[PDB]
Amino acid sequence: RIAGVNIPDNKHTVISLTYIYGVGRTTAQSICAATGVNPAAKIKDLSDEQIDQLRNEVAKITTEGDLRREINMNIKRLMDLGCYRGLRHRRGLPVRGQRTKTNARTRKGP
Amino acid sequence: MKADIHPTYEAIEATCSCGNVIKTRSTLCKPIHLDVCSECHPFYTGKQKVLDTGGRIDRFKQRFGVFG
Amino acid sequence: RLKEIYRKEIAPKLKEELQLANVMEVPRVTKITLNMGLGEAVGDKKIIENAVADLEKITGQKPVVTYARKSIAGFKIREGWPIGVKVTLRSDRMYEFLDRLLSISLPRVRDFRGLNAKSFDGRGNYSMGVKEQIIFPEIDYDKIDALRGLDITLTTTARTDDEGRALLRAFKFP
RNA sequence: UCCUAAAGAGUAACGGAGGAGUACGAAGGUGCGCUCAGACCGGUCGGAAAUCGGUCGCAGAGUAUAAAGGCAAAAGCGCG
RNA sequence: UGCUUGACGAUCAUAGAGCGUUGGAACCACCUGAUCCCUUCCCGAACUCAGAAGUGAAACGACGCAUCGCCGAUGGUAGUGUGGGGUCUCCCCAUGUGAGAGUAGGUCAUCGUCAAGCUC
RNA sequence: GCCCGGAUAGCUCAGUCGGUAGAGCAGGGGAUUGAAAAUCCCCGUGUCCUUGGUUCGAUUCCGAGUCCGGGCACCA
RNA sequence: ACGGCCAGGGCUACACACGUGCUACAAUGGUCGGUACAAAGGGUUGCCAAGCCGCGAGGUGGAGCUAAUCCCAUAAAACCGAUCGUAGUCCGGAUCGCAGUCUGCAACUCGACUGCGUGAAGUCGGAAUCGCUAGUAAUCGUGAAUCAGAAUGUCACGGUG
Ligand SMILES: [Mg+2]
Ligand SMILES: [Mg+2]
Ligand SMILES: [Mg+2]
Ligand SMILES: [Mg+2]
Repeated sequence: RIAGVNIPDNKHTVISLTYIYGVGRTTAQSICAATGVNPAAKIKDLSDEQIDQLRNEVAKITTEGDLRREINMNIKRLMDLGCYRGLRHRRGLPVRGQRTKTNARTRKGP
Repeated sequence: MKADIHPTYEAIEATCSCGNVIKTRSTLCKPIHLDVCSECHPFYTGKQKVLDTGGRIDRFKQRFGVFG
Repeated sequence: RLKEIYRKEIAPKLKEELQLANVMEVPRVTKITLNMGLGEAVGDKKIIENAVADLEKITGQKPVVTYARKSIAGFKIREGWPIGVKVTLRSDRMYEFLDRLLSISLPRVRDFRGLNAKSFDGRGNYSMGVKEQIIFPEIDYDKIDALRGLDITLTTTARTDDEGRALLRAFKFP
């Protein structure tokens, strides 16, 4: 609603845009360089005039509500095909090829 | 309508980023602009598009030519 | 005011659209009831007033707290007697609150579709659910607590739900 | 309180089944207003179910308390 | 010596439930905004108020249409008072009485007082 | 035959005045230790004997049905 | 055939417990922009510069070079200025999705890196238990052996201390 999702205040522009869930740290710097908003100033100090430009920039990369949909569809493409990469993904084993004998604990919990 | 029960319900102006001024009677008692309205939302503007489904065929031809 | 748009445009159009006989047979919106469900935090005695205050501002009308009529042991005990908060809005408030919908509360669902057209009653009453309480004028984000289950239940003078669809698509927000 | 008790009362058995040795300062009095249970459709984290809207209802709910007999002049529910 | 409609009743499914066409001449709600009374465990729909700018269908009003419900014969049977019997935990005879259920089929009820409209 | 008490983790015992199940042993994992025990730290466990009701809700309240104990089964 | 040759697969599986090692949990710190000093070693079947195109890993290019000559090769910590204000965060990087480069006939099982997005557990860690008495512990780099490619282990030497 503020930019697609609620944004924190009393913080710099680049850090504030990092919470948009689809723009990280480097792409946030590129958005600020293109628009002209100075990261040194807080989002509170900014005017309500260029935030439309910030929203336009957000509307050209992705929004979280569709990014999660499309990344889930990308996962589904592997999960419905028979590939080993999805075969381990459903069971919850490491996917990229990490060792499963020990310490594959992030994908299996305590 | 009971007198001393309801809040103050006055008239204010809702101005979107595109400039669509809407006269709305609310409890706001002040005008506040909005970032997006019914005329600017992508779904009602027709700009929502689709999730693009899947394009591996396309991708492979874009990636690898494979003459013959 | 949506009443002026309805009387001038929708009312004469729907008569010839739906092959109705005379002027007053056209469907019209009967009432709007919100019914913010305060089921969570039964034995609190602290969130009822917060929900009442939150719903008071977005409607311009004091709600009424709703008690229970039974006791689901799986749900909760009767000790937390107040469970619900309800509001009713007729034409003076209905057409003015309905302006928030379809004009500025369409950026309120954070959605792919405005509202599914397959959700209707057998007689033609429409219902919808609002996930978040952030979506309204004159509401803070820091001072507001994000625990507000709000519905928007619509009543229409329709014999069947196709008349309800035909009425809704005028002030369309699907 | 019901049956045994035989269509007025009454009627026994170490005969078959259940409860009481209280509660209410409003759970009483008056005026004014309102429907119950249950089924289905829809409605965001609830879901067979919580709170809401609509229809079908036509007392199958409820009675402060065990069962019997009654309760739309509601004997049930709310407000001054 | 008519039809329409309002009020209160006789009697409570042979009086009920369901299925069309309709009434502008008064009612019937609906409606403008709820200002003046009054009202909302929040609502001008409940309740109230200035009528009729509007409306005749949702709503109701009676007015069509016998599927369901209800009514229900005759006859027989069960039961039974009195008296006498048998093969006497049950039944029969003489006499008197006599159900319930089932079995052709009717019905969109039948009436009382007041008030108003249609013609004048 | 009649009457009183009890049924709780793998095993022994608390418990409720209905909304909730703990103590010890035992068990699992880790430390000790050359190794096993005893020391030490952490942890999972009952569907409260079965059934029918009372209730919004039963291990708890009520009536029955099994099993284990304790009293009596007397005057001839 | 318990001897041989060739394809794939396997030794990198996976509710679990153990040893070693690297990251962290931050403000004696995280980023941005300037600026200073090393040792040791490897390179004519090799090092592979400058210019050049790429967000980057890199691609072209071919010099000089058989070594105080040329390359690997910019050492980093520190110091100077700005911001962050201790917040599960300009901490933390695991995980996963998409897109590539290099090596190799061949990167699915099963490699190493680069670009974008995601952002977890983790707030200094029980009984216990280990290394260290001086350039010692602590912490930060550099280059090499094995090697087509592939290091948190390991080969070797240095900063502050
Ligand atoms: Mg009697
Ligand atoms: Mg008698
Ligand atoms: Mg009473
Ligand atoms: Mg190598």
